[PDB]
Amino acid sequence: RYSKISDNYSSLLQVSEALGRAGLESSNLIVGIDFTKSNEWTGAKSFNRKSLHHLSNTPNPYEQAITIIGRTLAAFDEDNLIPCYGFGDASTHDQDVFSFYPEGRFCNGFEEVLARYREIVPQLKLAGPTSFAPIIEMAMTVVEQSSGQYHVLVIIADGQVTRSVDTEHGRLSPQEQKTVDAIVKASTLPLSIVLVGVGDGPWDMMQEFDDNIPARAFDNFQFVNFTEIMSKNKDQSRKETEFALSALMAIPPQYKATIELNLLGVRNGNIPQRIPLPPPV
Ligand SMILES: [Mg+2]
Ligand code: NA
Repeated sequence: RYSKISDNYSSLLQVSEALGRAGLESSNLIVGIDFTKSNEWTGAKSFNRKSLHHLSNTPNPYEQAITIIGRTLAAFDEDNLIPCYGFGDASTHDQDVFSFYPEGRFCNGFEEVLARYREIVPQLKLAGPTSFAPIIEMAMTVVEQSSGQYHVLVIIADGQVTRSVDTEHGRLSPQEQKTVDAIVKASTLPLSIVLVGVGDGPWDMMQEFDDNIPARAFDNFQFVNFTEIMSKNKDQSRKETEFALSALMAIPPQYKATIELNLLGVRNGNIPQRIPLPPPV
């Protein structure tokens, strides 16, 4: 499906213009980066046995994903300010996020996101386990504080939410329970959630994850497998557009939904204010 579309897009500019014609207007970007220790070994097949956070003169999957999503959504960003958070390191585990800059200062453009990412990475202690509840809750807080302006949260992660040891008897882990609850609660806000999977995974349980999310007023969640798309044997510029479209083509209908539901521009009033920890640097 997305492959059939992207075959006719030669640049990210074309993808951006398409999102514009599909109804996307002023749109804000929030980025959450997975800093769990698993990043050390999930690059086995996908990244030459290097850490997914390994820095060099070639961008790692995080930098690549940021660049592609950043370039595509930049035209819709009126203030060009991108709240950025890390999670899954030793300072946050599955309980918190930390802001890329002290006092929660937003990054100025995706270029600064990239630069500041490279500054922070070598000073982190990677940990775990994996939950997306703190980063989704942080996004909720930002949306509410902005008085209900539309946001797209892009989570870039190298694993699914941590499962229960007793998952085979139908039990959810706290990480799963709180993450699913956050996804549902987020649908009461003008917020779209995109989970970008990098590394080896496994990612084969995501469609079933998606299928089991409880009923929401609109479908506010998308998973996209960066690795699978960028591993294809086809043109590089064409892999980029396919990724951008796969990650973002559902955003304009979601945006339209936040308008039809009258979520846009209003404060919900039931959003706990999550505080981001300082960057542990
Ligand atoms: Mg991980
Ligand atoms: Na913005």
